[PDB]
Amino acid sequence: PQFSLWKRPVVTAYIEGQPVEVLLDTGADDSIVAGIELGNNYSPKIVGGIGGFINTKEYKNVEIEVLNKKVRATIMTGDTPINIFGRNILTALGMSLNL
Amino acid sequence: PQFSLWKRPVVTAYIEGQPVEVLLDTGADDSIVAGIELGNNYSPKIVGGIGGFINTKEYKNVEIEVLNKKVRATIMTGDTPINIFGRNILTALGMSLNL
Ligand SMILES: Cc1cccc(C)c1OCC(=O)N[C@@H](Cc1ccccc1)[C@H](O)CN1CC[C@@H](S(=O)(=O)c2ccncc2)C[C@H]1C(=O)NC(C)(C)C
Repeated sequence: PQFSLWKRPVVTAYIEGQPVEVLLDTGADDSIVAGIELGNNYSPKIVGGIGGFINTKEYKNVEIEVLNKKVRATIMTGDTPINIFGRNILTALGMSLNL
Repeated sequence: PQFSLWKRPVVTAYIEGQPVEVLLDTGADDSIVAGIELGNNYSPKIVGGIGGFINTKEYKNVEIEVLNKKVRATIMTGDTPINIFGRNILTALGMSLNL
């Protein structure tokens, strides 16, 4: 798969079996999804971006299926305008930015 | 050029002759740079990120030298922790995400 960047590179991922549309983001170090409930075993974290920080709940070894791949990775949940898959998952999937 | 995403994909660009370190960001729709004076010709824009909103100055037809290409693109200027090259510039360079 190859993504031109004319439109946002957004795909469907399944997090713990629930589908979420996510943005593939080389500018995000980690990943953060909204609207999913992952349970009580998390560590509190903060994440920053343009405009300030948000509180997040960090979850480890989450089961993800994306791009016909299956990984386990850390995901944060939080009030994010769009769901972001940062370089933590992208590296696990084997994606690169090419010119 | 191919960037694995183990490290942040940060490069040196020249904006109207001035060297800046920038992040190549597929999740940013637009581009925002701090610490450079572009000129008087701007419109003030509002820009939304993870934490909240920021006021910026938009510059059109700014000349950029990056990754061996020269482009002219729109660049905003603002209170940004990291200089960002988002999709407008990525598309113009012929960059893609690949799996
Ligand atoms: C999630 C994460 C974990 C650990 C480290 C980082 C850096 C993270 O990412 C946060 C972020 O905001 N990253 C953005 C780049 C960044 C990094 C560091 C500091 C500042 C900015 C992102 O790639 C690009 N994002 C993706 C999220 C969308 S959004 O969901 O928030 C949104 C979209 C439209 N309207 C409102 C909000 C906004 C957009 C961005 O800031 N874009 C501009 C740079 C053009 C402002």
